Amino acid sequence: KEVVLLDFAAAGGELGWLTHPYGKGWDLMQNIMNDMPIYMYSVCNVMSGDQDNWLRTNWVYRGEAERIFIELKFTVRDCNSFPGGASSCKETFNLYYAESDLDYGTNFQKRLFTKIDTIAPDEITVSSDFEARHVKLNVEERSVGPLTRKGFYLAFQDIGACVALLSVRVYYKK
Amino acid sequence: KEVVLLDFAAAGGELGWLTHPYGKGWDLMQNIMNDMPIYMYSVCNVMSGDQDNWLRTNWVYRGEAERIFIELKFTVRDCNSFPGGASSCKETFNLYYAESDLDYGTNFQKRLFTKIDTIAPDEITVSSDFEARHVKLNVEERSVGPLTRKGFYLAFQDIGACVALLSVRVYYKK
Amino acid sequence: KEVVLLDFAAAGGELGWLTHPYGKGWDLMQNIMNDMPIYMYSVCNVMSGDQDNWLRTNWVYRGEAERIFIELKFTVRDCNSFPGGASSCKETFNLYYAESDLDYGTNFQKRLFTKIDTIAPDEITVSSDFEARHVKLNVEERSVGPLTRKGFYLAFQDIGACVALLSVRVYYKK
Amino acid sequence: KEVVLLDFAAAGGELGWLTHPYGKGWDLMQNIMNDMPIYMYSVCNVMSGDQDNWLRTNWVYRGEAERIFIELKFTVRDCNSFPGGASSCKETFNLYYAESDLDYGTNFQKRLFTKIDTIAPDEITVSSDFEARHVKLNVEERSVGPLTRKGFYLAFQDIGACVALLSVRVYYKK
Amino acid sequence: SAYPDSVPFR
Amino acid sequence: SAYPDSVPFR
Amino acid sequence: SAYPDSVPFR
Amino acid sequence: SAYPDSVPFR
Amino acid sequence: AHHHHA
Repeated sequence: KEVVLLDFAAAGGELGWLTHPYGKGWDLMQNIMNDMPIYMYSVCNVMSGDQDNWLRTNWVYRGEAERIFIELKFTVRDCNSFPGGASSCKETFNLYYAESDLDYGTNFQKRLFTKIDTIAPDEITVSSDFEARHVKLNVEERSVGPLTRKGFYLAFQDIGACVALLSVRVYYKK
Repeated sequence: KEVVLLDFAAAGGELGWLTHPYGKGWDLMQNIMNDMPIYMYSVCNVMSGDQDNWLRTNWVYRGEAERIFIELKFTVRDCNSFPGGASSCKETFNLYYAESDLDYGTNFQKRLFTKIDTIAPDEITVSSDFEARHVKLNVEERSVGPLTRKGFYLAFQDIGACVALLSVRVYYKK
Repeated sequence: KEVVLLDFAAAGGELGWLTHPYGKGWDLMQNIMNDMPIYMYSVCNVMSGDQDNWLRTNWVYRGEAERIFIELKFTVRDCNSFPGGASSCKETFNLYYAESDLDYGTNFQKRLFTKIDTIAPDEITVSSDFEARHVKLNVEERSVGPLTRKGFYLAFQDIGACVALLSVRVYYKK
Repeated sequence: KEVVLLDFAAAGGELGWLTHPYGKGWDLMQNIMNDMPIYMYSVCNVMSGDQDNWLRTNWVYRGEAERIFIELKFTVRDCNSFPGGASSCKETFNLYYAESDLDYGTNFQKRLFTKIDTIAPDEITVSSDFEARHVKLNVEERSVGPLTRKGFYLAFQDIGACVALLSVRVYYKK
Repeated sequence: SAYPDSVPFR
Repeated sequence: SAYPDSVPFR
Repeated sequence: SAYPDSVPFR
Repeated sequence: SAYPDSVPFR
Repeated sequence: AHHHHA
């Protein structure tokens, strides 16, 4: 049996995650493909150069969870779409986590989050597909344990990629 | 008999409460008096003009609470301490709150918060006592219910006073 | 004949103008096509309710100028290209100005700007032209005077439109 | 004969200089001890560890000036007036500069500034003097040349000192 | 865009 | 987007 | 100052 | 404070 | 005493 601790897709894009640095980086995007809107966190500073944009979740209560499973749903553009095949653009993003006994609120510090894994896409969406209203939606799941404190955080680091985070699900099994 | 839902003084000034607008307004202050660190949220833009500085708590889990009690410890400086402190300077601050089923994170909508009461001090700190180390700290308590949802926030609005919020405590009786 | 005081197209986005509110609204964009880099300030917060985004230039030294002439080139997307294009989207932006004897720096008060005129496009670009890289670039020119102070600021106000500012040229006659 | 290029005390604190990072560090302060107010840029993050707060002036048109003179008036509080003064607090700050053929606006890149000199006070002010309305004001002056480009910026770095910048003056002789 | 027809959301 | 093939500059 | 001997904290 | 009786200016 | 900068 699955017990969901956090599901960004579920809530109507109202979680208001923390974004560093303030102003640039990730952003809360919206789309009307059906009468019901779709929410996501998109970033695409490709030809700008090297980028260090972080997106941190809310304070997730561990509960009695021992090992949690993190389901990501995202899209990544092909770097060959933009001027200059690479160096400018990247096709991956990093996943981070940080346990804490209490809510740090907006208190963010890069040095506190531990890198889980580089999130590579099974499919990148090409221009011809993207110029049409069809996108290749990737799915990647990671697990992490054992958790020890009352709660934890999740972070998403951008490194000059074109990524749209449609859905995250962190949960544990019974 | 009293179950604490939140205690600002308890946490070592590490709560990362949200401030609005970004940068301006409220600030997290540190007081080291005789090697005993005191933490507080202070704002003192008395001359500045029209002020609307907001301080919001983190997401407070309601639990089995119905009618919660809010205790605030603070200091309000005498407006006569500052020349030019008429119309510009005030001597009170407002207290707000808002229930929610999910942690809204950084999504700060002030129009959603509901006012509790204007918080006025029984004792203002005249410069005579402020130059000396004997500021006069007020204690105010407020009740509010019935709360029905999973969580709630508490908001603090400065409209132009030298306020130092040293302690907050929200609890319910059992 | 024509002595230019400021030409945005000249500086390869080197100008870094003031944006308001901080972090949203006008943003400096880049368009590399056929290896010919083009820069612009653009905002397309069309469906995000009511907007009030501002773009102020740097301090331009007036000199012997008395009656200056402002030339803007821009692309405004047809509101019908967005679902919920009623009320939410606009098809114009505004042009303001302000005189100053000294560089006010970052001190931006939009209550100090007088309106010059509403700037409307002769040609709005529709999705078919937009997707085929055949956007239609409008050219509008206004004049303001007499300026009597050491310098001046030009301001551009978005009120819910999908505008891209590709060029400004301010000069006077001799 | 001195030709003033920029004078801070001249403007009624209207220059609105750029501060980094946004929200913390340097701030624009005001003192009313007379009919004529005294404006300044003050910063005092003494016990937060290592500080890196920058204050950058506006764009200064060099004109026909070969070399320039930089005159600073400032006050620095004795670190021994703070709990664990040293380690926490420093008693100096750094002065930087950078030439520019054009106004860069809000664009600020720290790696483009060249260090002029570490500015040190001839007189530090102690609590006994500071809890009285008496301050010992230091006067420091530097020259720099030859400048080639059309203009230049000035920068002020803080490393965790209680410094109050009361006046900057850059000029050239004739 | 990192996703077709995406507008900034409040 | 207000211009096609546009991307945030430095 | 709203409370004497107070510095900004982290 | 770095200077006595200093209030933030606008 | 007095300082000049290149």
